[PDB]
Formats: sequence, structure tokens, C-alpha cells
Amino acid sequence: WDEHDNRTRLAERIDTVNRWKETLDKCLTDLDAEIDSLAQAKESAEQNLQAKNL
Amino acid sequence: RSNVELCRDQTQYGLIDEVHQLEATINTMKQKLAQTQNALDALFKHLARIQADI
Amino acid sequence: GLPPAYTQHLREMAFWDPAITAQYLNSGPRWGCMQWRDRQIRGKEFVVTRNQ
Amino acid sequence: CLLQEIRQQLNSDHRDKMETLEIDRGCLSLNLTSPNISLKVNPTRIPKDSTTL
Amino acid sequence: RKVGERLEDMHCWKSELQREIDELSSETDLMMAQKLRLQRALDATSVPYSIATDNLQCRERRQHPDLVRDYVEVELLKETELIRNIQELLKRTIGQAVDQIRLNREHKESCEMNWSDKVEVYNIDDTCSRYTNESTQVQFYPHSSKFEE
Amino acid sequence: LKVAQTRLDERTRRPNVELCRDMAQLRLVNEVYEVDETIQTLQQRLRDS
Amino acid sequence: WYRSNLVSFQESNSSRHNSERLRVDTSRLIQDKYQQIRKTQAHSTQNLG
Repeated sequence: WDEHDNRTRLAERIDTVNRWKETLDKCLTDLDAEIDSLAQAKESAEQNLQAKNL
Repeated sequence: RSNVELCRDQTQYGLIDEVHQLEATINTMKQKLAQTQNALDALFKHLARIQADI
Repeated sequence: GLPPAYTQHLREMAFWDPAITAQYLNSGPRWGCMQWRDRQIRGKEFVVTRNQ
Repeated sequence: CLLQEIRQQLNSDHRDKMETLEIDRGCLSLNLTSPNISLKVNPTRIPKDSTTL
Repeated sequence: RKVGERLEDMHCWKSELQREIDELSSETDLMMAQKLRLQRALDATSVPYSIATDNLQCRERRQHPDLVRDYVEVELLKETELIRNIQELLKRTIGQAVDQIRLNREHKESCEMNWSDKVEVYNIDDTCSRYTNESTQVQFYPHSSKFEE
Repeated sequence: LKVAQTRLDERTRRPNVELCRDMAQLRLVNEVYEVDETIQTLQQRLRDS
Repeated sequence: WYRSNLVSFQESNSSRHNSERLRVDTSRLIQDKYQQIRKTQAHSTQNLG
């Protein structure tokens, strides 16, 4: 019986770490999306400045 | 397990308790062996006695 | 229709990782540890990919 | 710049937890009648970082 | 007398095995730590690459009657090439490091196994040796070749 | 792997400005590395056999 | 003698079970790798076209 209860403990531990894993993954995906968009806005503003001498 | 992920969990305590309980059980079983051997020796004694009497 | 990880690279401003691809698609590689070899013995099972 | 550093730190943490998952599922996979099961000096020890829950 | 001699001779090897296993584990610790240091350094490397790219981009941005080229562009290109070579060499080094970790752990496991074996055998003979003629644990068990193997 | 490398090779001959770091190059290098790890795993299975 | 016999037969059974469970997942890995390679190849040719 002691063996069995230890097995159940490890089961719950692994389940919790799994769900934390998936949340972290989705956050990283959003990270990439926002980084790309920020880049785009930066270049656009840059040429907007570039035209400002004519 | 690397760096900060090394954690003190209920699993650790459960395993340690298993180990200690296990040593106790080990000792008690050996004691039972001792008493049973004593009984066997005594019975052989009386067997020899009886055969001589016969 | 493509992952933003590759969209980020196919550009001009240097921002991509000092690596090959994104990781969240991948698995145990990129500097993993505990590769498990099952020593062969006459007497006990031969569990392989004990990863179940 | 700041978001760059955030990206790298999060990636590091992710790979660490993946390591932990690999190890403990391997442990659970291990069971009775195993090939490498042995006895080791003082398993009752505590490691040398000792982080609480 | 003979059996006691054997016991002491075992105890020797047991001691040295324990000690050497301990140094092995310490070495594993040190190498793991240095590997992590390398990893974070590789993390640190990336920023100046972006800085240099922005530098060259902004310098390109310029008005018609001024567009020139010297060390500045040449040296910046040298920076970029240097950076790239640095990354590739870092990756190869970390690969070799992790393979070394693998080999170390494998040998650790093997020696640990054999030490376990010696411990059980030594304890068995210790439990054996306290026998005496008058005492218990005294039986008729028949001869057989398994005893003589 | 043979054919994938082959297709990768030549495109660095292209003249000055039309040479690009195309998503073709991206996906090609991804395929190269990925099939490398695939090969390693299969050889390990072989040893097991 | 009785113990020797039992040992022999149980050992045989252990070996056989090992081999079977190896067969299953090896077979699995074969086709999954094949299909993913096909998918990547098609992706590449599409882009360059």
C-alpha cells in the first residue's frame, strides 16, 4: 500500500507540471507575435521620419 | 534535476518514511526467524530422547 | 499562413535567437540530459524508450 | 531590448521544466524487476541548493 | 581465522570504492555549473549583433551628396562576421560538453552498481561469522553440487 | 538528404541584388537539421535491435 | 532441479515479451517519420514554385 500511494503522488505532480507547461508555451507564442508587430511599426515610423526633409 | 528546479516535495518525505519503516520491518522479521529456529532445535532434542527410550 | 517565428526572421532588423528554430514546437533535444541505456541482462526485461 | 531579454529568460525556464518532466516520468516508468536498480551511498542526503516549495 | 582475514580484505576495497565515487559526484557538480555559465554567456552574446545591424541601417539612411565608405563600414562588417563565428563555436563547444556529461553519468552508474554488490556480500558474511557450535542456526542440509559450484 | 542538399547548393551563384535570404533557405536549413536528428534516433533503435 | 526448470522457462517468456513490445513501437516510428518527411518536401516545392 505504501508503494501504491507513492505512485499516486508522482502522478499528481506530473499532471500539474504539464498544465503549467502548456500555459507557458501559449505565453511565448504571444511574445513572438507582439515582437514582430513592434518591429513593423518601428520601420514604418522610420521612413515616415525619412521623408521629413523634402 | 537542474539548478532551481531541485525541490523539496511531499514525495521526498514519503520515500524517506518508506525507507525507515522498511528497516523496522527487516529487523522484526529476523527476530521471528530466531524464535522459530529455537523451537525446531528443541523438538529435535525430544525426538532423539524418544528414540533412545524406544 | 506561417509561424511568426519564421516571419520574424524573414526581415531586416536582427532580433532572432542564436539558434536554429523556435523551441516550443520541439522536444527533449537542444542540450538535453539523462539519455537512458538499458543494460542487457539475462534475467530481466529489456524496457526500451522507458518514456511511456 | 527589454523584450529580447524577457524572451531569452522565459525560454530558459521552459527548457528547465521540460527536463524535470523527463526525469520524473522516467522514474515512474521504472518499477519492480529492473536492470539497473542498485544501492547507493547515503541516499538519505540532502542536496546543496535546497529550495522550498 | 581464515574467514576473518577475508572479511578485512573485503572492507578495504569497500572503503576505496566509496571514496572514489564521492569525488566522481563532485566533479559532475562542477562541470554542470560551468556548463550553465556557458549557457548564460551565449544568452548575453546576442545584443551587439542587433546593435550593429541598426548602426549600419541608420548609416545607410543618409542624403544624396554624402554616401561614403571606410573602416566604419568595413570594421562594422568585421564585427558582424566575428559575431557569427562566435555563435557557431559556442554551439559546438556546448555539444561536446553535454556528451562528456553523458559518459560521466554512465560510468557513475556502473561503479555504483558494483559497490552495491560488494556491500551486500560483506554484510552477509558478517551475519554469518557470529555463529558458534553451541548456538542456534544449526541444521542438517544435505550435500549438493550447487554448494560446490 | 542527398536531394535536399543538392537543391540548397547552387543558389549562391546568383548575381548581385536578386540574391536573397528567402524563406526557401529558412525551410531548407530546417529540413537539413531535422532529418539529421531523425537519423540519429533511428540508428539508436538499430543498436537496440 | 525443479527450481532450475522454472527459471529456464520464465527467462524464455521474458525474452519473448521484450521482443514483441520492441516490434510495436519500431513499426509505429517508421510510418510517422515517413509521412512528416513527405509533408516537408511538398511544402518546399510549393514555396519555390
